[PDB]
Amino acid sequence: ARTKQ
Amino acid sequence: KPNYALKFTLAGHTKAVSSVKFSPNGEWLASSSADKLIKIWGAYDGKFEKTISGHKLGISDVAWSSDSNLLVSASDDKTLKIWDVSSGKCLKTLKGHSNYVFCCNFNPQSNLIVSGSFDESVRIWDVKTGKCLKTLPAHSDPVSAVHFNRDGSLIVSSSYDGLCRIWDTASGQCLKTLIDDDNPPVSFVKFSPNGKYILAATLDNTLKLWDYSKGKCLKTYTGHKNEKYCIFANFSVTGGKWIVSGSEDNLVYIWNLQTKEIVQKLQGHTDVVISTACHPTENIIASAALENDKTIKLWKSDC
Repeated sequence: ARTKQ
Repeated sequence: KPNYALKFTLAGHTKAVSSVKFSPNGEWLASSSADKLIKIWGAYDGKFEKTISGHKLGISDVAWSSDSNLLVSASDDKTLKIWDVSSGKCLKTLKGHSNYVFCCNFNPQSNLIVSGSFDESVRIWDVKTGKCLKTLPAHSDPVSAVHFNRDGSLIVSSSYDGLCRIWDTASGQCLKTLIDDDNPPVSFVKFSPNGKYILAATLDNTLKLWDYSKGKCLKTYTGHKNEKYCIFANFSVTGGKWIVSGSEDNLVYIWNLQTKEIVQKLQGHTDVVISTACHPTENIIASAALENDKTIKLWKSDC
């Protein structure tokens, strides 16, 4: 999800 | 310059918050999180309202229908879900993407949903039936954002492939590809409230305002940190005309739209600020932060 990477 | 001051801190999500959005009628804030939940909060008082549950994996985005009655959310479970906010019911589960769904929005009318995915496509869905109407082979890398213009006739999308594209809603044709002198991942895009411009974030610490019609970059906003995460950006329109964005140094940045100067930095979060939203009638900013923080903050300015 957006909250990683 | 504005004078945003912290008014409320909203605790409840159990993992990183991914997106916050104010309802069009100004009553509510919706939040989504890696914790698989959507939460509703009073926009003015920050008071927790309810939790809406059902996705099987984390949620990257949530968006309101224009009548403030529905939400759509995008999840790593590869679905979108359409929710009746008042009842908390999942009305439809939108199946069709082959990989994580990252971003979503209703058209201003609110009869269509657009979605973007790690599967490199953009899909357009009928809200009433929950059926996919069109699949656009939009990009060659994950799609980070999707947004309809003011009358719904166009979609703008952005991707890690370095491109912003503008699509005809009705035909699905690619009408324009926008890229500046370098090719960093495009991490966010949206049309301006008047529909003339596109605001695009790229992962080289830069926001840009483009004239869609002319295909020209008109303004650059710099000073913040953004190399890693797909951070939202906003047009603040209730008082002074600002650009607002989270940043990877845990601050909210606010720039003067016209002059491009930084006019304020909001300190308080303890991790990256991934999302911000601006209230439709009051000078209120909501901000949300990642895993080490887990809170949402409401800030208010006199102008």
